[PDB]
Amino acid sequence: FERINDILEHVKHFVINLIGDFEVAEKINAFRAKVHELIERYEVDQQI
Amino acid sequence: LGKLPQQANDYLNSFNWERQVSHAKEKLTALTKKYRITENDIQIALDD
Repeated sequence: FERINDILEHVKHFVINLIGDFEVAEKINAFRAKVHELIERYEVDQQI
Repeated sequence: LGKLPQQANDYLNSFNWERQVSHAKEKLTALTKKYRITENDIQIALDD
């Protein structure tokens, strides 16, 4: 199964890289940024 | 009797919009840091 082991190692590398390429952390950071611009745009401070 | 209107005015003054927006800026700082996901930690866990 040594060939199987090497193939599994390569497949694990590919899966980890693919998941890393589509991690939600970047999406969440972008969403927090968007929230920042929305809050600054709609001017809660002036309202208070 | 006189202390009452003075007490109400002092209560209004102490907790004015200044403190409210100070706490709002604290919340926005939390958004800037605490609500962000460190993609670096994500990739470190993936590599581990």
